[PDB]
Amino acid sequence: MEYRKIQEALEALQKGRLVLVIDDKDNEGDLICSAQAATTENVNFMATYAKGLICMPMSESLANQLMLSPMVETAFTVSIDYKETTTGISAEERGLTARMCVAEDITPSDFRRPGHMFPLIAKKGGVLERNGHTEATVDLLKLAGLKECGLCCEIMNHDGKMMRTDDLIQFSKKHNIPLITIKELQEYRKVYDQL
Amino acid sequence: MEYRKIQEALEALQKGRLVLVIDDKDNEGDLICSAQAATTENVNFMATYAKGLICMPMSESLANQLMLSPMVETAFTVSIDYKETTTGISAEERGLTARMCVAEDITPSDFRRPGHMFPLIAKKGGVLERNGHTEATVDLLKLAGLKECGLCCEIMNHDGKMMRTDDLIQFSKKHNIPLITIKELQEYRKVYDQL
Repeated sequence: MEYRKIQEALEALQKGRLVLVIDDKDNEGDLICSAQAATTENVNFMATYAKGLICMPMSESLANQLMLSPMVETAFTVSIDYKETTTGISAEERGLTARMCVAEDITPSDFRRPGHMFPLIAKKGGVLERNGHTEATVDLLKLAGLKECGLCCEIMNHDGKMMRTDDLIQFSKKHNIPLITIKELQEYRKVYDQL
Repeated sequence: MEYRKIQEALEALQKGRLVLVIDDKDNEGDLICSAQAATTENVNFMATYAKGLICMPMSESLANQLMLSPMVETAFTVSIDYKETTTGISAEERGLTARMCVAEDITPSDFRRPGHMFPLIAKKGGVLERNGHTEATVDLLKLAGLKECGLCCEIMNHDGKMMRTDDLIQFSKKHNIPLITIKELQEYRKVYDQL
């Protein structure tokens, strides 16, 4: 609970794996991972076991590097497919679109717009500004030391409604992904990483 | 094959059920259904067994009724969530966003933009213009007599790559959804429903 399995989200993110970020009681749980570790098998795992919309929380700075506009004049930009993908729709090609976003120097026109991966721009003060799943993704990758770009997909339960708190802890102990709630990483950034 | 289980796609669409439209050999298979019959259980079935991006092929006329703009200045408009949904993300609330698109007289500002359902505008000559899964959805609902708005979601195979032709016929005989290929409904509209 508040102390302190933040370290263990961190280390799962830096090893290329998934973290379950639970919106900290309303409530909603999202899988996340770094865009660096958006493998085919991490994207197919969202897409088979979470089943919401797979999106990509990213810093404004990366969004501006990619020249990504807000879709209209949750901070969704226009969508994107890396230009070597063909349909852009499989877990494998969504994964390569994600990983090509954190490529060391890539240019806006290596992505087609619209496409199949959905960047979401995080508020600059992260969860101490807006206590969204976009900003909890970005703030874990930034405290892991990773590029501020990730994936995040909401978990639905079996019948197509959002999976609730005990479903979620059960799923986390079943697939062995580390669990974190947004309220916890807020307390953590109040004391160890303030505004 | 070319003759003639078009009738059986039709009748599955008019009974509220799903049709598997196979891109007619390159190749890609999409579940579809009418927006009239976008129930929670039809959207969760895409979202658990097809797993691509669930989108909504629609006629330009409906898109203009909704005042939907092309997302940048596959014909994706800005996305949408019907305004009574809260997160808009569950199968149930994606389903109600879909069904509220075919409501008898609904107004653009009953949808938030951006959101979680993705209209795709069909070419006016349908698959005899552009031989997409957008235009095969629209043309089946229009030959079923239904409003020209549907859902359509690409099927991925178990490992996150697009499910190929014999996977698809196997899946169709396993869940008992009627199968149609785009080449077949082209021949059908050349002879029974030309431009």
